[PDB]
Amino acid sequence: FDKNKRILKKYAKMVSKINQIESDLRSKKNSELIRLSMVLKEKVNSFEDADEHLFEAFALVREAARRTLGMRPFDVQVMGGIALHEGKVAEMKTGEGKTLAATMPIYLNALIGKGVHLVTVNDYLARRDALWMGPVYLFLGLRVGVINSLGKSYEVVWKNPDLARKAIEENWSVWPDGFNGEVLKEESMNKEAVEAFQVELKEITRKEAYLCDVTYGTNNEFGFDYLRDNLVLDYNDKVQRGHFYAIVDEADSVLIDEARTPLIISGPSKESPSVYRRFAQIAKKFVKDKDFTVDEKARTIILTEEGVAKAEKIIGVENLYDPGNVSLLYHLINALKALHLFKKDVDYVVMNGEVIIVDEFTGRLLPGRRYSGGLHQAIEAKEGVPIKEESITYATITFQNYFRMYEKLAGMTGTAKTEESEFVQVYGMEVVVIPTHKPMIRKDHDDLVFRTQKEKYEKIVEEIEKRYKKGQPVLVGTTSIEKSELLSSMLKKKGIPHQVLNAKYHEKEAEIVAKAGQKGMVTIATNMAGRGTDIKLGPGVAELGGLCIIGTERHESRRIDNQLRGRAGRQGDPGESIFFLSLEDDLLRIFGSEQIGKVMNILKIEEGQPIQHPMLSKLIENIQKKVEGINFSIRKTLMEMDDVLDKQRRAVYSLRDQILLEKDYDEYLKDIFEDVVSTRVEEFCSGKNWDIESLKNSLSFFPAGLFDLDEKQFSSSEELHDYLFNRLWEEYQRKKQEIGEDYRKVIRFLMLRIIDDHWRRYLEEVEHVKEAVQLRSYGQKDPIVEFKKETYYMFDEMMRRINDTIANYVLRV
Ligand SMILES: Nc1ncnc2c1ncn2[C@@H]1O[C@H](COP(=O)(O)OP(=O)(O)O)[C@@H](O)[C@H]1O
Ligand SMILES: [Mg+2]
Repeated sequence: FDKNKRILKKYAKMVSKINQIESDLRSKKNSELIRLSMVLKEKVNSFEDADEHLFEAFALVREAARRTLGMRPFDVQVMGGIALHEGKVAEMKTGEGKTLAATMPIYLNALIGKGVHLVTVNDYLARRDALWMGPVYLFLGLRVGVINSLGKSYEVVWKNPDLARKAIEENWSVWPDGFNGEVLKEESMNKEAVEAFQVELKEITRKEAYLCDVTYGTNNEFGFDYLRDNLVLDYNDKVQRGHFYAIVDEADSVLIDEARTPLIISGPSKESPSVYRRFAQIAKKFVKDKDFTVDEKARTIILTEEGVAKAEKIIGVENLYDPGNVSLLYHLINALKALHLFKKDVDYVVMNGEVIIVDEFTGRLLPGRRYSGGLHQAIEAKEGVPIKEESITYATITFQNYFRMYEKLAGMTGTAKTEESEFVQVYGMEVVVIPTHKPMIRKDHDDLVFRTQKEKYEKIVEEIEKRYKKGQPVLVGTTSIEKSELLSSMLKKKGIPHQVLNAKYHEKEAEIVAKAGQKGMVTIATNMAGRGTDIKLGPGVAELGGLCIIGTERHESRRIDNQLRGRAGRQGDPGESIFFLSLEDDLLRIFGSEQIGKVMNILKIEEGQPIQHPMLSKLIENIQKKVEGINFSIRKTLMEMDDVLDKQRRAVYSLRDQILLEKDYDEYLKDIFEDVVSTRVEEFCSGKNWDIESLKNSLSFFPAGLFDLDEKQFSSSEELHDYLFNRLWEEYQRKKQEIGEDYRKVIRFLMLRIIDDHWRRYLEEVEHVKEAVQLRSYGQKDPIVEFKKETYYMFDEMMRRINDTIANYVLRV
């Protein structure tokens, strides 16, 4: 059946019922309305409870909006609101009222007391939307938070707290009593009340911005907060309170487009080359097999008791294995290993002062990149010259995997339907195409395809001239600054005044509004500049045919084109739209230039002119649609792999969180201590095996001696396990005794260190394998199976190394 019809049919009924309420509430006094919000706040405490009072809630919001901003939400805006509350992507054409529309569901689900996240694309839109919708929220007793870069969090407050109360106390409104239109007039609204409900920004802390009933921010910042939140050493330095309900504004932009590059926290090379080189020779003095042992089984180097001492005396620090000197320790291992374990031409080469190697000879030209963990820098230090800046990665996550954390996800755009597949396969969200408020009368012309770019751009500038002379305003869309700068040359060599836009949003939206709509105004916008800022038509301009959209080229995704296009018709406004193409454009270059090119020659054309026909326009659509196909498939494979990683990341973070919150590590240590002994017992001394020389060889990292193994009188493997563990756990207790109660903290710190360390090194390593599988999977274990299985082995090793590193640190300190 038709989902969009059934769903919509239901919404209609609902919106209808919300209308009957209005007559009950429009009569109420400002204090009565606030009292109702209070009753609702205590009545609505879960999702079940939210749908119960959704009628009352949505209606109340409407009124507060009619009295607070002068805007009375349209039926459609109430429709979209519901589609948000239901965890779907409400497709509402641009200039429809999404901002306001979102206010109703936001308010409703915000009464649960777990917070509500509104994500946009940038700072402006985050800050702007807040201040713009703030009064309504404040009026109903909600605290509105806002999160921007760099270290910026604010709280929308009344501009004149005293003045707002007069307006509530007394029954002030912006919308005069008795007006019964769908739209108030800027000319006729009680300025006494507009000025009363003015809102401004108040600098607050990050943590607090989230403790607000709702939180407005950028997709970037919400995610960054989460990653940072997993770099803490105190569960109290977190600035988030879980992930409850998030409405993603500009869904297609955040959840698909901005979402293809994974969110990263990159830093700079911590240590200096001076120290590497200083360790490059500190490492030439450690006598192999005395101060340490290498068992590249392969492949690690592990010190002995003579080596910990040399270094300690040498460095010289009281304790090598202590919380402060781990950097030192760590540095020593890289330098000690580099030349004692990578040799020379096995398989790296120093040619031209650059080290490069292997890869089993496909060939050694992996330049390709440097080794993980700062080992590479250690090699150059060894070879003589010279060390290069490295960039460490502390945390990563993709947007898909992030917004997936939220209990209820929701989004809204004017461009969602064409990509329903994606919202459903990635975020599990349906698209509900909300009808427009007023009829949509914008004339979308068939595309103009030219032979050559020169001809494309030359005939584009004729259009600008031709429409400018007429008085009709023009918004020209480009895809690079390069292309925007070029147009600007052309335009001014024929003396045509105009505005160019790219990326400083607070300012650009400022003119985008006055500029596109106002008579005889030309504006060039790069990459959807002035996004989200509504363009109102100027006086006399509607008769001219309204704003005229020019696409300098079609994008690889019809979405992006419909984003520029939707900018013109508006609320049944008149507007025009045309896309220029050339057989040399990338999209065309990618597909059908020649198939088109020939039809061009065959027909009476081409004169230096363009070919235009519905069937061609339609052809471009299919071709452009097919180019999206191949992308999404490609992209989805990457996604699957990203997910495979994400699952590990969760386990780690979830653990990190527990370590953060555990005051007693008695049980956790037992789990580590046992896994330390169990694995070494089950492989060396079990089934057909009873090799001990090798057992204590593997456990040699610990301080000799818990090494009282040579008095061997083991009857069975269970005795050995239980025993090995004993001397381990006894030591732990013997050590709980002296450090006293400051020990829980010391451990905690060490655990986080080790786990972060290994996590960051793991990720670096994993990347190589990601690419390894990607390129070499052909032809072809579904790349995921290779990756899932290979990534597994690696993670399993990481857990082993973490345990040994943890078990070993708590005992030596
Ligand atoms: N309910 C309403 N009543 C009157 N005007 C509205 C209403 N909703 C939106 N507008 C007008 O539309 C413009 C805002 O559109 P916007 O909410 O930014 O669209 P979208 O959210 O689809 O991008 C504003 O200039 C505002 O004057
Ligand atoms: Mg918007």
